[PDB]
Order: sequence, then C-alpha cells, then structure tokens
Amino acid sequence: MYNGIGLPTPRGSGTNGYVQRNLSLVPDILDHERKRRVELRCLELEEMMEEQGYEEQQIQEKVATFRLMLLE
Amino acid sequence: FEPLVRDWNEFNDINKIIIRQPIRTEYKIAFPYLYNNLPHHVHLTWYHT
Amino acid sequence: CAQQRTYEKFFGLLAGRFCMLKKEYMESFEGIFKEQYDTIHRLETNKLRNVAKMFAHLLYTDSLPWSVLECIKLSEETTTSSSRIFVKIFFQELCEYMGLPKLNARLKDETLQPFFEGLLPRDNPRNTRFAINFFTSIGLGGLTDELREHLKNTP
Amino acid sequence: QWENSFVSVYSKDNPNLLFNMCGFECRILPKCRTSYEEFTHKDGVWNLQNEVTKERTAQCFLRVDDESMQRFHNRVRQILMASGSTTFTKIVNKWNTALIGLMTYFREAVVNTQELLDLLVKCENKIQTRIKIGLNSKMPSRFPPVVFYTPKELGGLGMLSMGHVLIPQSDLRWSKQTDVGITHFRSGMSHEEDQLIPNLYRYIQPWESEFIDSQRVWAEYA
Amino acid sequence: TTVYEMDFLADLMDNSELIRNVTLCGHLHHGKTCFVDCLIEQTHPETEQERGVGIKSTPVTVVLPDTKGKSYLFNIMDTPGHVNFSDEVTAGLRISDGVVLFIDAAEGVMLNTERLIKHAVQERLAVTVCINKIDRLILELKLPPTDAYYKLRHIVDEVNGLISMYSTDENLILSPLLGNVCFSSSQYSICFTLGSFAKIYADTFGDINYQEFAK
Amino acid sequence: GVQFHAFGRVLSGTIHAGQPVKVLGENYTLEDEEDSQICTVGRLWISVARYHIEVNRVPAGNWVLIEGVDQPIVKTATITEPRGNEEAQIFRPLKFNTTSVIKIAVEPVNPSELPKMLDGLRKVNKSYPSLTTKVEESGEHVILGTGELYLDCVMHDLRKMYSEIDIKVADPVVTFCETVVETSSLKCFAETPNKKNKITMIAEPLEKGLAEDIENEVVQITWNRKKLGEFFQTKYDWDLLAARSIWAFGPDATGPNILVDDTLPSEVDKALLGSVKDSIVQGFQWGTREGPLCDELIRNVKFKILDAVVAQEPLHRGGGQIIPTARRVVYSAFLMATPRLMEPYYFVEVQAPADCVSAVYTVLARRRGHVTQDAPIPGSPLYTIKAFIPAIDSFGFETDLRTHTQGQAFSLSVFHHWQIVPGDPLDKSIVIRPLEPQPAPHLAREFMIKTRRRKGL
Ligand SMILES: Nc1nc2c(ncn2[C@@H]2O[C@H](COP(=O)(O)OP(=O)(O)OP(=O)(O)O)[C@@H](O)[C@H]2O)c(=O)[nH]1
Ligand SMILES: [Mg+2]
Repeated sequence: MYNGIGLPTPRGSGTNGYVQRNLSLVPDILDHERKRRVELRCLELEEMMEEQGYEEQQIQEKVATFRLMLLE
Repeated sequence: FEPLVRDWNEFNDINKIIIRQPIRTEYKIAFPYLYNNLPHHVHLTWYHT
Repeated sequence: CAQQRTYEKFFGLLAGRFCMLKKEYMESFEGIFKEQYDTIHRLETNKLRNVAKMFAHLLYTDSLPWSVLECIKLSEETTTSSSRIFVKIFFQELCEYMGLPKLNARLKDETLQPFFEGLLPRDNPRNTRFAINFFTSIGLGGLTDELREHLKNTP
Repeated sequence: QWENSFVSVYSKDNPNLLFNMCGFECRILPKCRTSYEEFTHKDGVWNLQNEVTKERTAQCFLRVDDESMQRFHNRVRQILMASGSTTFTKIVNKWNTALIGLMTYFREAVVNTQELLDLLVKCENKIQTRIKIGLNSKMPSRFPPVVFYTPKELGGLGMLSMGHVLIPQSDLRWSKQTDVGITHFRSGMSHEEDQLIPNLYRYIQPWESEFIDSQRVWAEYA
Repeated sequence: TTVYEMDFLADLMDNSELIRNVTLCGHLHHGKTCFVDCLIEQTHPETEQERGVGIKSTPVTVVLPDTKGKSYLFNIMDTPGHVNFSDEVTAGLRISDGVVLFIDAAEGVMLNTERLIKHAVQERLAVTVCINKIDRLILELKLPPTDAYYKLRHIVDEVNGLISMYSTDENLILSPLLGNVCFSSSQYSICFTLGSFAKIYADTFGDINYQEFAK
Repeated sequence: GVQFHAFGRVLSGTIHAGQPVKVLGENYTLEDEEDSQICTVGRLWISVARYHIEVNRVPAGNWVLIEGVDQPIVKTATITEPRGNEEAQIFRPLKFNTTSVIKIAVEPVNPSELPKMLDGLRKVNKSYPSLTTKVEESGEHVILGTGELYLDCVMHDLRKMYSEIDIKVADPVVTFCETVVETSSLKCFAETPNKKNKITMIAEPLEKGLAEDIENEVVQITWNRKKLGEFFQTKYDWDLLAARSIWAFGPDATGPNILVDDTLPSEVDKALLGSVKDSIVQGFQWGTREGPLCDELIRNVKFKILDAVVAQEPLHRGGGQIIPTARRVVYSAFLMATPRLMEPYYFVEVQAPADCVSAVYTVLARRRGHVTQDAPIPGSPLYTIKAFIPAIDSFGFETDLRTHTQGQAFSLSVFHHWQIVPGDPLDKSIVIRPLEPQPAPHLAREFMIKTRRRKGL
C-alpha cells in the first residue's frame, strides 16, 4: 500500500525503491425540593381529598392542614 | 506506473484532525473523489455484484 | 559499546529499544547490571566510564528500573574504588541530565527507599559518614546534608 | 541586502531560534519553552549545558545547509565530467576524497538531513555506473559489490561507502508538518545478498563527543 | 457536445381512473432496473452505467395491457436501492400511491427491504411484492421443487410478520391468493401471479374457470 | 446548462404551457408571502426512462417535468395558480428515514473562485434531496451527507458538472451531540442585565424511551395537557404535576429535551409566568440548539425551573433581555453538574461465505465493533452478520472488509442510535498527543478539543 511512503518512480534513483515497515516500531437544592415536596403535598392531598369529595372546602381543609401540619 | 503529470493548507492542521484509522491507498482508490484532492482522469469503480 | 571508541548512546539506545520490545531484555538488564556491579573492577577507567554512562542512560531512559539501587551498599569496606568511580560517573550523568530537582525528588520518595537504603545510610553511622562524604565530594549537597541532619537528630 | 540576509526572532510565540552558520543549519530549542515532550536521541542533537548550574537547558538540532549539499553534488559532477582520460582507481580516489571531506566535516548533520542520504545514494551509484560504462556493459550481475569495495590490496577498487544504508520514510503530509517519526525504510543501493556493507559514518566520531573528550584530555594533561 | 398514440395517452391521462402511480423499491441489486428495461422494450421495440449501481431515481410512464386487454397508464418510479440513497425513495414515496417491493428469491429480506416496508407503511401506501430472481433457485441453487416451495413460503411469511410489526391494523396479509405477489425472473422474461398462470392453464387447455382455479 | 426540470404530481387542476403559476416555498406560511415567487412554464415534458416527450397540457393525477420553476425552488415546492389566488397551503416538506450524519469541509484552491464554488453548492443542494449544506461561522462550507459513497457521488457532481473549479476537501468527521448523566446538584441562576428577573433552573437526564417517543411523534404535545398527562403518568409513572409543569420540547417541534416548571408558591404567579413563558421557551430552544460545549445539539435531557423571581410588570426590559438569561440558565445547569458527549452509531449487515466469518470478526475488533448476531441464511450457502460500529470508525470499513476477504463479504451501513463516548469531555489533566490515536478515556476530550478548535474557539 503506497501509503505516502516511497518514490514516485524508482527509475533514475540508484535504488530498487523497495519499501518496508519499521519492524522496531513499538444550598437551595434541599429548600427548593422541600417546596417540591410541599408541592404535591397540596395537590395530591387535595387530589386524594377530591377522590373523597370535590366540595373545594373539605379538600381545602385537608390541604390547609397538610400545608400547615407539614410546614411545622 | 510513471506519474501522470509530476505550501500551506488548513485542513491538514495537525491540531484539528481526529485520527482513529489512518486513511490508506485502498480507500483512496475505492472512492476517488471523497478521499482525494485533485482527482483527474480517474475512473470511478464500484461493484457489489 | 564497552569496546567502543567513547560512549555514544547509540548502543544504549539500541539495547533500550530491545528492552522496549520485550520484557526478556528488561530482566536481562537487571541481571546485566548485577553482572557489571559484580565485575566492575574488571575494566579500565575508560571502559568504566562508558559503562557508567551506559547504566545512567538506562536509568534516565526509564529502561532500567530505579529498584536496581538495592545492589549498591555504600559502606567503605564493601565499595570498590572502581565501583566508587562507577557510581560517581553514573550520578554525575543523572544529575546533569535529568537535573538535580527531579533527581533529588526521586532520591527522596520512599517507594524505592527500600533499595535506596544501601545508598542512604541511616542505621549504621560509620558508612553514613563515608557515603555522605562521598556524595558531598560528588557535590550532591542537598540529599547528603539532609541525611546528615537526620544523623545529627539521631542521638 | 535584505534578500541575502536572514533575521529570526525568539519571543513568547516562537520558541525556536534558528540560524545558519559556517556550513550548518542549526535550530536551538530551550527546555523552558514549549518542550513538554523532550527526548534524547540520534546524534543530530547537541545538548547545550548551562555552565554555572551544569544542567542541560536547550537542544541544538543540526542539518547540512542546502548550498553545501549543492556544492558536494557539483563536486561529484566534475569528478565525472573530467574522467574519460583516467583509470578506475583515479576516479575512485577522487570519490573517496570528496566523500571523506564531506563526512568528516559535517558528521552528525548528515544523519539528520534526509536529503543528503538520497544525494549520496545517487552520487555513489553514478560513480559506479561510470566505471561499468568504462567496461562495455552495465549488467547488474557482472559487477556485484565485491568488485568495487574490495580494498586496493586484493585488487579491488577500494570505494568507501555510504549508499547501502536504508533511508527512513514517513508519511509526507505530516512530515511537512510536525516531525512525525519514522515508520518505513526505503532501500539504498542494491547489494547481491543481505551482504550488510559497512558504513563510513560509523567510523568517524561525532563532534559533540570530541569536544567533551578534548576538554577532559587537555584538562588532565595540563 | 407517437402520432395517433400520444393523443390516446392524453385521453388516458384525462380518464384519471385508468392510471396507477407506483414506486419500484426494494434492496440493492434485487432486479429493479432490469425489470424496467425489459419492460420498456416490451412496449417500445423502438456515472451509473460504469457504477452498476443506480444513484438517483428515474420515472417512467408507459401504457400496459392487462389480462383483459384494457390499456392502463402506469407511473413507475424506479428508485435506487443502496441504503445510503434512501433519500430518493422518500421522494417517490410521496408523489406515488403504491409500492412494488422487489425481494430476492435467493437472499430474502435484508436491511433495505425491511426498512422500506417500514417507510412504506408509515406513509400509508399500498404494498405489493414481487419475489424476483427465481431462476436462482433452479439453475443456481439447484433445489428440489418442494424446497423451492418452502423457501418462497418462508419469504412471504417473514415479510408478513414485519409488515404486521410496524402496522397495527390487520387489514392486509400478503399471499398470492389475494393477488399481492408476483413471481419473477426479470432477465428470463417471466412474471406471473396465480391469476395469470391459471389463466394460461385455461387458455391453452380446456375451458376451466381460471378464477376459481387460482383460488 | 444549469437549469433543471422540476418534477412533480398535479393533484388538482390542469397544467398547461405558458400557464402563469405561483410557487410556495418551504418556509412559506400563509402570512409570509414573500417566499412565493411568481413565474410561468416554458415547456411541459413527459417521461420514459431517458426520453422526453413534450406536450402542451397535463391533467391532475399524473407526473410531469415542468420547465421554468427551477430558479425559485429548492428541495420541495408547492405550485398553485398564478394571479388566481383563493388561498393556499403547503404540504409538509419531505421527511427522511435516516439522519444525515457525515461531515465534509469544502474549500477552493484559490479563493478567487469562491463565488463559483458557491454556485456549484447551491446546485447540488438542489439535485440531492437529503444534502444539507451550511456555511459555518468559522467561515467554512460544511456538507452534511449520509455515507461515504453518497459524499463521493456528491463531490463527483460538484467537480464534474456544476463548477469546474479545483476544490480541496477535508477528511470526513461526524456531527456530535451533548448530554448529561446526573442531576445538577446545585444551580446557577441567571438574572437580567437590568437586574429585574431571576431565573433558577437545573438539569437532569431523561430516560431513552420517552425521548425516542418525542422523536416518533408518539407524545406529540399538539394534544391538550390532559392527553399529555395521561400519556406520561400511564406509561412511565410520571407525575401528573410533572405533566402540568412540562412546558415545551426545545430544539424544535421535535426536540428530545424537555422543559419543566415546578415551583408551586410562585407558580400561581401566572400573571407573570404566563407572560414570560414565550421568552422562556425561546431561550430554552435556543440553548438546546446552539449547544453548550461544541456548538452541537443536545438530546435526552430535562430542565426544571425551581425559582422564578419575576420583575413586577415584566415589561420590555424583561421581555427583551430575558432570552439570553434563559439560555445562560440552561448552560449553567448543564455545564455545572454533568457534561458528557454523544456520538452516532452505524448498523452493519455483512453477507459472507461460511468460512470468512472470523475474518469480518477481526475487522470489527479493530474498529470497536460489538458484533451482535450471526445467523444462517435459510436455503443459502451464506451467513448474515449484524453488528454495530461507531460512525467514526466506519470510514473505509466496507472496502477494508472486502479487500481482506477477496470480495466475498459485503456490508451496508445505516445510522441507528447515539451513545456515550467513553471519555470525560471536561478534564484539563488530559493532554493529547497530537497525531497518534487516543485510547478510550480521552476520546470525548479529544473529540471536543478538535471540533471547537475549528468551530468553537
Ligand atoms: N439471476 C438473475 N439475475 C437477475 C435477474 N434479474 C435481474 N438480475 C440482476 O439484475 C442486475 C442488474 O441491475 P439491477 O440489479 O436490476 O439494478 P437494481 O436492482 O435497481 O440495483 P440498484 O440499481 O443499485 O438499485 C444484474 O446484476 C443481475 O444480477 C434474474 O431474473 N435472474
Ligand atoms: Mg438501478
């Protein structure tokens, strides 16, 4: 493989142009996430309250306690 | 055969290449135009017969 | 290269490339440095200096491993004057080639101090006197007087 | 004149200081500057040493100048041009003297100049070819190496050789870029078998060692 | 460096219920360009070539008679099949309405064939098959006739499994009974469906009902 | 000549010669009619393989080669009636199955002919429907293509027909992507030039399934938030609050990243957040597109807004100077707590005789292969091999394979999926020997140091 080695023509060069290969080559994160913990603490409480009533007052009661009782 | 006819470039800037496999003449003859600057009087050979 | 005109690292380089080519020549070189430390007086000072720069090349080429110093116990009674000149040429070359900072640094770290013990005498005092005097004569003031300060603190 | 001059700056962008002196082409590179990678290798490299700290602080790389290669080549050309009225042994004595006068002057810049090595191959084979032409044939088997290199005592011609070495080759593109190394070995002149013909370069002693040798020899004699 | 027939072509264009827009797709070298060539010589007795690989598609529109003689106008988008040139296929796949996937009898389904059935079902086209290059089972591979049956059945069942894999609705399963698949040999001038073969059986022999036969 | 013949289907109507018609380009939406150039028809042709039979008229339902609609249009065009306007739409431009991933830089030999070369490039961008050419801000012309043979034919046409300039061409490299491996354990929050609006957002990694769904149009947000929510919760137990929080998708309509909005107490500030979402998503998509590391696309990442201190009356100060604020929030989180690089893979299917299987095995080893499957072909004397290969090492793999085995084997290749390149992209303790091949621990490092050197500076 003429891999960029050798002569174009070994013709007037005094050599046979034979090539070879060199054999001897070788802190808000927790506080922002508490408000994230608090986040579903309001929705999912108001959701699980919505499962047992969507009167928007009985769920606001379960959500209000879950917001105050958790933040305590 | 005897050669047909007979400075700086940027693409061969040796800091700006990635060399994973050395290009070798068999590739340079498989795809004459992709792998070669100034390919002239070259016949484009391919076959998967 | 022992038989050569003067030292050219040609033969150094060639033997080092063989070692680079197989481990067989690395253990060959372990045994060869053992052999030349055994047969060191068997030369003249000419041959002595060329083989000294041989092994110095080997060391600072990383071809020979710095463990080899285990073969060098720097007590006056066991040291050939011929071996004395050998190590002086060896370490002159090491210091003036790799430079004194990284030599003294490599002479310092414990990971090879087991071998270096024969070279740096602390347990027995008389060969400490002798060896510190020797490297002082060679002009390695740093290591020498650090070890002598250890000696001063010793009693 | 600015066209026959050459000015070379060394600053925080050029770490190399290149110059061109009596016949050599030198290039100094300190260790402080951008030699994160450093070697100690083939003798084309002098190791300059700071005489007060006695530490090696830079390396000088040597090459033969271009006009010195040209001068050697023109010298061989006139050996050949004015040799049709002389004997084989006179042509080979002129070759011997020219080649000794080059090799003993340069001596390690010749190792590092990959253009010399080709010059010397072609020039030696031109001398051999003129001796063949002197007989009436150039067949490569009527004239094995033994005919030329046999000393003048056994009846040979006595040529001195530097054309049977292998020429190192490596990947032109980066070789014009970044001093890449040596991967292949093109062949020099053709010998009838392995035959391993010796070399003038191995019997001449490098300068950088002669200068240390001399320092010590004259110091101790004084 | 067609007098009294292009008018007929024009009226065919004008009918718009005698034309069919089909894309000729498949894997590499599986018979497309030779199909088209032998076909244009059936109608007209009137980079790439050196490559032996087609790179960019070519369209042909020609007038073909069926097993009843009614001429049709056919829009045939001959594509390249090299997986690198799938671009061209997408082009045809928009501006046409059905796809004739050419499968090799000797190889079966490979990369581009399955990827093209995917591209064809996700663009909601019609899907037909030509199991081409059948002489490679008789002359080349030398197969007992029953194992030829086995191989053909296998190819059809595998392409069926894949076309079911990428499309939920079991609206169509391919089998020659429905008229989904030709059997072919582009170069040996043979292309036939169970329909056409049974009609040949009838026309040369007695009057047997070719439809119920083909079933 | 340079001109073409546009080729297309007439769905409705009937085209005739000289018929003045108005084109609808690819960018044209109904309220940007500059895109529509207005022209006529020179000839009309109908086709057999390479015979052009010229006609005067064609009705709907056929194909036709139209002469004259060349200069206005590129890959796709939608033709409508000229001077008779009712109102028109365009069909969504062609979608391709494979992603064009190979990269080739192009330059002339002497810059004097840079315009001529530019002519050439336009034309081939015309002819080849998947060619993606772009002039990169470092001043180069990169061509983006499918495979080695594809680009060979591209440059064949470039040098043969469209421009007769002599052209230098770089070696092929591939286009990369950026991703993360773990969450931004702490956040840097960007605030307006005029310090009005504070934007706190972190980054974290998605899972592959949903990102691929983003790609497949399975989770198209063209739905309402209800469908979004059932999708997400139903399938991957995403939170319904995560669904209410998900705003948009980034790089474009189809972007494998997601923007999420989770800070409930300020969440009810819909006066201000419902105002700013527009600039918020603009900065999101800009940041995702323009790349944090090497100017390349990111994928497979999820960003979360955790504190939006909005300026009361977020007037034009906010509205204008908040988009760079947003994208710097993105870069901040991303670069902050886990940069990583991603590179494409190629699927290779090798037909081979029974014996030469081992041969191909060895080849794939040299090139970081991972051959997956090898199986008989039923009814054939051949085995089929299926393997993966980094598109980096895919260069010459075909010809290498065929040469080593005397033509018997033969492979095709397709892009399949991206993957983590095994290096650490950001480590200064990694220096690169500038021409020998790197071992794996530093591929990513090298990969960036090279590409930025030509693009990122
Ligand atoms: N044995 C056999 N070979 C066939 C037959 N029909 C077509 N061929 C092959 O057809 C090839 C001609 O080119 P095509 O393969 O048809 O072109 P193609 O299928 O579109 O492949 P691409 O152009 O690259 O997409 C020849 O190599 C034949 O091998 C057939 O009936 N029997
Ligand atoms: Mg074809």
